[PDB]
Amino acid sequence: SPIETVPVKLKPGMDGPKVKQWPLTEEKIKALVEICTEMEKEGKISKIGPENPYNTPVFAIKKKDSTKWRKLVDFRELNKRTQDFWEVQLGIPHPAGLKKKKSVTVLDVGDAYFSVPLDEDFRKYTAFTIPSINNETPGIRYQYNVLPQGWKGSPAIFQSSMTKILEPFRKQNPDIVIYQYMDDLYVGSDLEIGQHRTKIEELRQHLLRWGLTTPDKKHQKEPPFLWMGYELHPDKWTVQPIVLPEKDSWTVNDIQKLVGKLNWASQIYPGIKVRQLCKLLRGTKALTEVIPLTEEAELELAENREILKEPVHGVYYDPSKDLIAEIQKQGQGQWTYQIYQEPFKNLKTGKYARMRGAHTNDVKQLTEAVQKITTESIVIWGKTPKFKLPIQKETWETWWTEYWQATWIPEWEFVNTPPLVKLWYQLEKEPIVGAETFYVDAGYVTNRGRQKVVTLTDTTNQKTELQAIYLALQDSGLEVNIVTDSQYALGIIQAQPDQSESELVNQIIEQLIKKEKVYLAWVPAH
Amino acid sequence: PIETVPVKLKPGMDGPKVKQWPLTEEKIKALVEICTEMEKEGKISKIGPENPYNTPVFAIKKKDSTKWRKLVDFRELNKRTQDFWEVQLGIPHPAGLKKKKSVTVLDVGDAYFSVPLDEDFRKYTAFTIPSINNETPGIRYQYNVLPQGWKGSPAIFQSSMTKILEPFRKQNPDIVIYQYMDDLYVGSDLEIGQHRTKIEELRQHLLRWGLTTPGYELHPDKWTVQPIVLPEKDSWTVNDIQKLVGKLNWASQIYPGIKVRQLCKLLRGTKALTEVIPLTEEAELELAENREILKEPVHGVYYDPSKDLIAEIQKQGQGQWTYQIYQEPFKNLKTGKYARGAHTNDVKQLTEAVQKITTESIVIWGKTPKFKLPIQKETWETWWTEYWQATWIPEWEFVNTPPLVKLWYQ
Ligand SMILES: CC(=O)c1ccc(C)cc1N[C@H](C(N)=O)c1c(Cl)cccc1Cl
Repeated sequence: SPIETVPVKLKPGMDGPKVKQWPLTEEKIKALVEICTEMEKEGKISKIGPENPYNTPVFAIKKKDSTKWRKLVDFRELNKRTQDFWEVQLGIPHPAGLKKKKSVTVLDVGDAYFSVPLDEDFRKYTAFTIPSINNETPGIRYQYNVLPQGWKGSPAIFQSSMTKILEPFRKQNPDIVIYQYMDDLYVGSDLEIGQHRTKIEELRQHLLRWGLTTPDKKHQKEPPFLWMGYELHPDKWTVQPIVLPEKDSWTVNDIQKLVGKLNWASQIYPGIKVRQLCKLLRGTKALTEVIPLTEEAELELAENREILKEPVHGVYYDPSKDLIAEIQKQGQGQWTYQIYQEPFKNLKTGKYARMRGAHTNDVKQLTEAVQKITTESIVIWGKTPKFKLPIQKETWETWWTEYWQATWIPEWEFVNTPPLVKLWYQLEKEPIVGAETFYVDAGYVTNRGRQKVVTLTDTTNQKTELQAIYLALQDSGLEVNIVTDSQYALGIIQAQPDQSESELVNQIIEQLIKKEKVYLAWVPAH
Repeated sequence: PIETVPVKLKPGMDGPKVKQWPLTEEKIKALVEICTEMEKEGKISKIGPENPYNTPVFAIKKKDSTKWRKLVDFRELNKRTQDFWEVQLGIPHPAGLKKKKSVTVLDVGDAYFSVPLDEDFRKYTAFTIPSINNETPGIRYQYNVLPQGWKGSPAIFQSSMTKILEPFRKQNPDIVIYQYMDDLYVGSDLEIGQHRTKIEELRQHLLRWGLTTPGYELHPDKWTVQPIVLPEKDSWTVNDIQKLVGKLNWASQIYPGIKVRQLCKLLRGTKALTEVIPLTEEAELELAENREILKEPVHGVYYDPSKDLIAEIQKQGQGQWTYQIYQEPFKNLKTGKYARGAHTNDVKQLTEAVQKITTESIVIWGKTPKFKLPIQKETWETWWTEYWQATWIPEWEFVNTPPLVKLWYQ
């Protein structure tokens, strides 16, 4: 192609490769020569001369429909010495972010790397030797002139060059959408068939204007396209079908891969559950260990097979519409959401179960959920969704007022889909007149004479500080005044959790919900 | 074009390779129109896959303006650029600026585009306009002139600036003009009406010399410290006194002359939290003495230019916040309070608080402080640009505020 070369340099502080070619069987040597001659004859490579100390090893091996070999060049060493490049396309488009096309075609770009020129002052390091089999005979020296396969900079120079070529065509043809992904080219439009097929051939022309090869009609591939675990139709997308086998014996490995698939499937399948399947993993000693399906793991596995029976698909994005996001509580610490623009016509779906912290409550957790979705919305659609939450403005407001952390959540409307998130308890703001006062240290003493001591060795210093509080809660009436010296306990109770992975903490939370009024206070230790 | 002063990275260092945090569509659009214009005048140039560096970019809005402003986060580059000493003055700090009845802040960021950037340096200024849903790897550019927000910038323009600031510096030497980054600070004690016009001049006096100029209008003279407070009750309860003894013993970490012995004796015994303690003579006096000690900032604490300025903020509630600037824990150089009744939103109030504490650290020490922010990164990273108006970006860290350390300030 008549295109401008990209300047390349080796990592600083090092020289090019000076690697020993491997002895080559006379027959594979014959082949290297037929490959290399035809190429010098295409200007891809070119014969150099001595004391050019550079060298990378080659060899041959063939595959399908032929008695001719494929040439391979070992660039791991040049690759090591070569500078880095800007991340050859880093991010992966999510199907839900595309607008629907009417017709879509995928052009396969062959040997394109060979159609792009390598920076002239670097071809020098791409040298390699083709040994002739006779004693005091040749041993032909060559260097590359186009982009070599498996070289560090090829994927990025090509893409960049391609982007340059396709430019006027996109300018001249703003209707059509072209997406470059490695060797493939998805070209889609809203044109009527005949019209669409014509543009395609206009494009194939433009690419040949610079030496690029593509396949015409009969050799092209048609939708659906299975790309990156997805299935893509011009007007709808979905995840590649998921197989839920039937078996009696399930190893640990089996269950992991199955939890793997179930999660992938949840980006469109609303309702997938894996809590029970995951529990099976507890305390396993080997990948090959078989685990008996608990009665609940069975139910779950069964309901899962049901959801996957019915095939759902995702709709594509309509820029002329608002993005609505909806979240529901699916179990303790489990949330689900659906993103759609048209009621019940989901662009995307998801679950959230991030335990940020050892202890939390539902309001803090909904808030974190709303953050994830937001970041997700921005990356896929460039805008935030308008949220529908099952929590009253006054519950939300009431907690973030008293919480020490700053936070903020976009525009949401209250949706009455139980279970609704509520604050289970509220610690008092001022002490209670006439409620007994428990002074804790494990033990306590009250202003009414009461007392108790307890001995526990199987503890941590934190656990005892919490034990004592529990005891006070346990023995007190419906209104209590508790005083502790523990900064830790106060921090925990003060944040008002409703769930924890600490047993002790879950028992205390229970006491907390039964009480009428509770005031917790702190004082220095000695 | 004119001649470049050669710039280098600290020996051993490589260029920055920072990730762009995702931007909303409206934002990428703004930046696309801005960069195309800059591209046509030749300030920025499109680059190839062979440049592996990156600095993040943002689009922020203006006050009483419909115009967007491109903002570049050069923090990593600025930490890696050669130490800047200028063979002219070394641009010290006007200890006097802080004593000024009035200080006006001007953006002179634009002066920077009339000067070319050392050629071999340009590559390090690589930035990326990201594309939605990752369709492309983004639109990549680098700078050809002095970027706004880089530290070498005002360093290199350091001379043409004094040259433009000569008629003025002597046509009225009652004015103190300090320059920090892309900003200009004009101070004086003139009567508010005449001050406001002496700035109009400077502006006009600048266009005609080689630049254009567009913010704040502060008064450093009425800025003060918020000292630690003690409640003053009609009648004390056990709770009141327990809170008092607790606050007091935290405070004695800073002022050692603080006693609580008598207070503590009125509180020995498993008394009920609501029992009202009528105060003893010795405890009344011990309190009276404690208040007195708390009336002023602790003695002998000094600003050391060799150390970093740290700023901590605390959410107090109802649209209220408290902060402290220090270099050593307890050894506070300043403390203050910020309010906007509670309404607008947490992230907004916090961003406004950060911009104000930074402006003040500059006016006073000529340095920006490192903040400790009470917020989760993802929320801050998502919204700060929505409200940001400044042209610099201080460094920040995200923390967890203790409930006690919090109320020990109000
Ligand atoms: C970002 C993008 O447009 C894209 C990314 C991955 C794939 C497989 C196809 C893509 N575009 C194609 C396309 N260029 O037509 C596409 C669109 Cl735009 C809509 C529906 C299906 C398909 Cl295949």
